[PDB]
Amino acid sequence: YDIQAWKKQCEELLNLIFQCEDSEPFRQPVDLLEYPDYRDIIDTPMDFATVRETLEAGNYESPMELCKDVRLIFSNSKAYTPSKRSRIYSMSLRLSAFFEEHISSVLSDYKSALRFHKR
Ligand SMILES: CNc1ccccc1S(C)(=O)=O
Repeated sequence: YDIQAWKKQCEELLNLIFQCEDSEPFRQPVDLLEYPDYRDIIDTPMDFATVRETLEAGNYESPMELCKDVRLIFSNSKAYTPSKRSRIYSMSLRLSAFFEEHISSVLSDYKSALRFHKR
């Protein structure tokens, strides 16, 4: 019932994601010189360094907010891809499956801890 435990759990999951070769295209903001039309397609850029820095700054109040930003990395990739079999899109699908498999318990434990706090 530790209400604060999600933060270190999210730090550890971000570390695993940065160790994954599939996270390479998503570790830093998309290069606007290489993809000059990116901001025409994508309203809210997001990347894993921005997520990690937001967490370390103490600017997430809950793991749901961190989830929303990570899911935005994956939806931006889906929105930009010219095809459903593109290399970078396919890397984002595998990384998304890995992230969802691991964030499930972090979200459940946090929500359970908050319910216990208000019992
Ligand atoms: C070729 N680049 C690509 C393809 C599909 C999805 C995302 C990207 S991006 C601009 O985020 O690197």
